[PDB]
Amino acid sequence: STFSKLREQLGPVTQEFWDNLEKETEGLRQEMSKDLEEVKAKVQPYLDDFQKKWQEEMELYRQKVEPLRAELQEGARQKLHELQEKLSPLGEEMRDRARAHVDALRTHLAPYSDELRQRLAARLEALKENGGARLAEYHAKATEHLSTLSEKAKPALEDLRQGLLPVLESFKVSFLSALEEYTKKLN
Amino acid sequence: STFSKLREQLGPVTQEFWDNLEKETEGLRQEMSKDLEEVKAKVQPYLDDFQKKWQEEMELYRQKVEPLRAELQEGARQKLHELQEKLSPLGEEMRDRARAHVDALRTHLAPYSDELRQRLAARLEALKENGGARLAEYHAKATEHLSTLSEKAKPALEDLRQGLLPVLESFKVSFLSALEEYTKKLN
Ligand SMILES: CCCCCCCC/C=C\CCCCCCCC(=O)OC[C@H](COP(=O)(O)OC[C@H](N)C(=O)O)OC(=O)CCCCCCC/C=C\CCCCCCCC
Ligand SMILES: CCCCCCCC/C=C\CCCCCCCC(=O)OC[C@H](COP(=O)(O)OC[C@H](N)C(=O)O)OC(=O)CCCCCCC/C=C\CCCCCCCC
Ligand SMILES: CCCCCCCC/C=C\CCCCCCCC(=O)OC[C@H](COP(=O)(O)OCC[N+](C)(C)C)OC(=O)CC
Ligand SMILES: CCCCCCCC/C=C\CCCCCCCC(=O)OC[C@H](COP(=O)(O)OCC[N+](C)(C)C)OC(=O)CC
Ligand SMILES: CCCCCCCC/C=C\CCCCCCCC(=O)OC[C@H](COP(=O)(O)OCC[N+](C)(C)C)OC(=O)CC
Ligand SMILES: CCCCCCCC/C=C\CCCCCCCC(=O)OC[C@H](COP(=O)(O)OCC[N+](C)(C)C)OC(=O)CC
Ligand SMILES: CCCCCCCC/C=C\CCCCCCCC(=O)OC[C@H](COP(=O)(O)OCC[N+](C)(C)C)OC(=O)CC
Ligand SMILES: CCCCCCCC/C=C\CCCCCCCC(=O)OC[C@H](COP(=O)(O)OCC[N+](C)(C)C)OC(=O)CC
Ligand SMILES: CCCCCCCC/C=C\CCCCCCCC(=O)OC[C@H](COP(=O)(O)OCC[N+](C)(C)C)OC(=O)CC
Ligand SMILES: CCCCCCCC/C=C\CCCCCCCC(=O)OC[C@H](COP(=O)(O)OCC[N+](C)(C)C)OC(=O)CC
Ligand SMILES: CCCCCCCC/C=C\CCCCCCCC(=O)OC[C@H](COP(=O)(O)OCC[N+](C)(C)C)OC(=O)CC
Ligand SMILES: CCCCCCCC/C=C\CCCCCCCC(=O)OC[C@H](COP(=O)(O)OCC[N+](C)(C)C)OC(=O)CC
Ligand SMILES: CCCCCCCC/C=C\CCCCCCCC(=O)OC[C@H](COP(=O)(O)OCC[N+](C)(C)C)OC(=O)CC
Ligand SMILES: CCCCCCCC/C=C\CCCCCCCC(=O)OC[C@H](COP(=O)(O)OCC[N+](C)(C)C)OC(=O)CC
Ligand SMILES: CCCCCCCC/C=C\CCCCCCCC(=O)OC[C@H](COP(=O)(O)OCC[N+](C)(C)C)OC(=O)CC
Repeated sequence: STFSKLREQLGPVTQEFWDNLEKETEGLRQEMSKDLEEVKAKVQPYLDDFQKKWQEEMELYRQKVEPLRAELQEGARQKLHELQEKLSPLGEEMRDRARAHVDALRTHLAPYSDELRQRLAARLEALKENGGARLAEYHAKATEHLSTLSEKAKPALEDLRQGLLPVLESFKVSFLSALEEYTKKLN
Repeated sequence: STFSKLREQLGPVTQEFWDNLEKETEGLRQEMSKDLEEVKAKVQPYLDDFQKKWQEEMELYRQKVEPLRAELQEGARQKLHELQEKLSPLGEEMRDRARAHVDALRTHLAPYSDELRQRLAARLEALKENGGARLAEYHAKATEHLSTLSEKAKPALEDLRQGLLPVLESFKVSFLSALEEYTKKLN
């Protein structure tokens, strides 16, 4: 705690020194910023005037392109309205024919699909009956060759625990005194 | 280990029974699948025939409108050129005016970018001459603080280590000794 008290004492001394030193440079820097600020406002009017001139030219062009925009808009509009009228009848026709085809397709496969799913249903059911027999037998044997393990694993773990306790207990006691023996040095 | 051996002993026995049983079901499932697939091969043709019908229809329809779109596209190809010719002239008019604007814009900043460099250097030179003297004091006083920083840092650590080793070395002994005992029981 010696260094802590000394460091806090030496600091304030140079603290004021560096403060005044930085303050001096700060003051000088402000002068530089002040002159620079003035220059910024000096060229401002010149940049403003030039900008106004630019705007005038751009607005003039906006007015010139206004009528042309309307004309080109009409020319483009007149193109689609002519084409759409010649493409609609063809599309309208084929759409109905396609739609009707899908419906007929579904109706055609309906009876075929119905019989297939019906025949397969019985097939799967017959197979299930046989499988269930063998399945049941396997289930009963599965549990028989399962419970036997844990039944002898649990008691063995308890016995093991009882044999480690004595050694651990004595070790814990030494750990306590050892731990606190370190705290004294740290603190 | 005997517990797990008992599990492995009757393992393959049960597996062999179930595996052979499942193999028997395989042949049954195979026969069922073959008899099902045989019928599915009859349903397919009826779908293909229907699909192939509409396919040819669409093929002919598509061919019918083939040159029809060409007539429309041809007009679009020409109308395209028309709109371009009526818009280009105006763009060119402003294009020349744009380049003329750049000429003035460049010459308007050219001299400033030079004087800006002059003022910048003058400011830096003056600042350097001023701060150059304080930079030395900043370092001089900083080093003095550094000496009072890393002085009693190392010596204190050496003393701390000496008052720990004789206690830690003895702790490892008890730890390692107990380890061997636990291993014996666990193994
Ligand atoms: C250089 C880069 C540009 C400037 C960066 C710093 C800008 C200012 C900000 C912090 C400065 C450092 C501040 C360090 C802690 C200072 C703590 C202190 O002394 O407080 C008392 C006074 C006043 O402080 P405040 O201005 O914070 O006012 C506090 C008051 N309660 C309120 O908020 O109303 O102090 C003062 O008036 C002047 C103190 C001068 C200390 C020495 C001077 C400290 C100034 C700069 C260096 C600080 C670190 C020095 C060591 C490392 C570098 C060598
Ligand atoms: C049970 C399912 C989950 C655990 C599965 C563990 C599978 C084995 C994995 C590691 C054990 C071996 C770990 C390495 C042991 C040291 C190496 C050894 O001696 O291997 C002996 C032989 C031959 O070699 P490996 O099989 O080990 O393979 C090559 C070997 N590792 C090498 O280095 O080349 O393999 C064997 O004897 C089989 C040993 C295991 C028998 C089954 C051991 C099974 C586990 C426990 C049984 C004993 C305890 C029973 C009571 C408690 C039950 C929870
Ligand atoms: C580089 C290796 C250094 C090894 C030694 C330790 C570091 C020494 C270096 C600098 C030390 C600076 C002082 C550190 C604390 C010294 C003891 C001390 O003052 O205790 C007391 C100090 C009181 O601080 P405050 O007056 O701000 O109180 C704030 C409110 N609470 C927190 C007190 C409730 O505690 C602190 O300042 C920390 C919050
Ligand atoms: C020059 C070498 C020796 C060290 C010199 C000082 C180095 C810088 C010290 C601290 C960093 C901040 C410096 C600038 C602010 C100083 C004042 C300050 O608020 O410090 C931070 C704090 C202030 O505590 P106060 O109770 O005064 O509250 C002030 C208002 N605020 C900050 C709470 C909003 O105190 C500390 O954090 C402990 C150090
Ligand atoms: C060639 C590279 C360098 C180019 C430098 C160009 C010139 C730069 C000079 C100054 C920077 C711009 C200054 C004008 C915008 C300031 C924006 C800003 O954040 O103001 C922040 C703050 C605003 O303060 P107030 O809202 O109270 O009113 C303005 C300041 N006065 C008039 C009250 C003092 O400033 C101050 O308080 C005083 C410093
Ligand atoms: C590396 C450079 C990056 C920046 C490039 C573009 C620099 C600016 C472009 C050209 C420089 C000259 C610009 C001239 C017009 C400036 C317009 C401007 O900002 O007014 C800024 C400000 C605007 O408010 P006023 O109070 O003026 O008027 C009312 C508000 N309205 C209507 C103007 C939105 O007015 C001032 O601050 C007074 C000086
Ligand atoms: C790959 C695309 C190539 C396109 C090239 C440029 C094509 C230019 C064609 C048209 C330009 C846009 C015209 C937008 C208005 C169309 C108005 C119109 O269609 O009147 C004809 C009819 C009814 O139109 P309405 O005015 O009653 O309703 C739509 C328009 N309003 C009302 C919302 C403004 O609609 C049709 O016959 C289309 C099924
Ligand atoms: C070998 C390939 C196996 C994978 C592809 C199988 C393709 C279809 C052929 C055979 C599969 C088995 C068909 C027979 C058993 C069907 C079992 C089943 O869950 O029926 C499910 C369901 C049963 O009928 P519903 O849910 O309609 O009930 C009656 C109607 N209401 C009361 C619900 C309104 O029918 C369907 O969901 C049709 C999809
Ligand atoms: C390699 C030979 C051993 C193979 C064992 C695995 C294969 C077993 C063969 C067929 C059956 C597999 C599915 C059933 C396995 C479990 C059978 C059994 O009764 O376990 C025992 C028990 C059964 O419980 P429940 O079926 O009455 O259900 C109760 C509610 N919860 C838990 C289902 C939400 O469950 C447990 O004790 C917890 C694990
Ligand atoms: C390598 C270990 C593999 C462990 C799983 C395969 C071997 C064990 C399988 C089956 C064991 C069958 C014989 C079990 C004899 C001991 C039975 C026993 O003590 O039950 C003890 C206890 C009984 O609890 P409850 O009957 O009130 O059931 C409550 C609902 N739950 C928790 C069962 C979902 O349940 C447990 O302690 C474990 C959750
Ligand atoms: C690697 C060099 C040798 C390190 C040997 C370490 C021997 C002890 C092992 C772990 C403890 C490390 C403590 C590190 C911080 C020491 C200073 C410290 O924080 O004291 C205090 C710290 C926390 O516990 P405290 O009791 O102080 O605070 C909470 C309880 N009360 C106070 C609210 C009632 O103590 C520890 O965290 C454990 C000692
Ligand atoms: C939007 C769906 C309309 C459905 C009803 C109409 C279906 C028939 C209409 C078009 C089908 C494709 C016709 C293909 C033969 C005519 C192609 C043709 O125009 O050659 C004339 C001309 C040039 O054809 P190119 O083959 O040289 O194309 C340019 C080169 N690259 C890009 C092909 C490498 O066409 C054009 O310049 C573009 C309009
Ligand atoms: C309202 C009408 C405008 C909107 C609807 C347009 C419908 C037609 C759309 C695309 C196809 C027709 C595009 C316009 C007619 C093009 C006629 C033509 O020159 O074919 C051939 C032409 C060959 O082009 P090159 O690759 O040899 O390059 C020539 C030089 N430049 C242009 C690259 C500088 O193809 C093209 O230039 C690509 C467009
Ligand atoms: C509301 C308005 C909506 C849009 C309306 C658009 C109306 C016009 C339609 C499409 C716009 C693009 C038309 C492009 C036609 C291109 C015709 C063409 O290049 O012939 C070829 C001719 C020479 O091509 P070169 O490759 O030798 O030179 C130009 C390209 N390089 C060389 C500079 C890379 O083109 C020129 O000489 C241009 C100076
Ligand atoms: C944050 C404001 C308060 C603190 C301001 C501290 C200003 C710098 C401190 C002292 C002025 C610079 C002294 C440079 C020589 C002493 C060592 C040193 O500083 O190394 C840091 C730095 C570079 O030093 P050198 O380029 O000499 O490199 C090492 C020497 N050899 C290998 C190049 C031969 O210093 C500077 O860049 C000068 C600004």
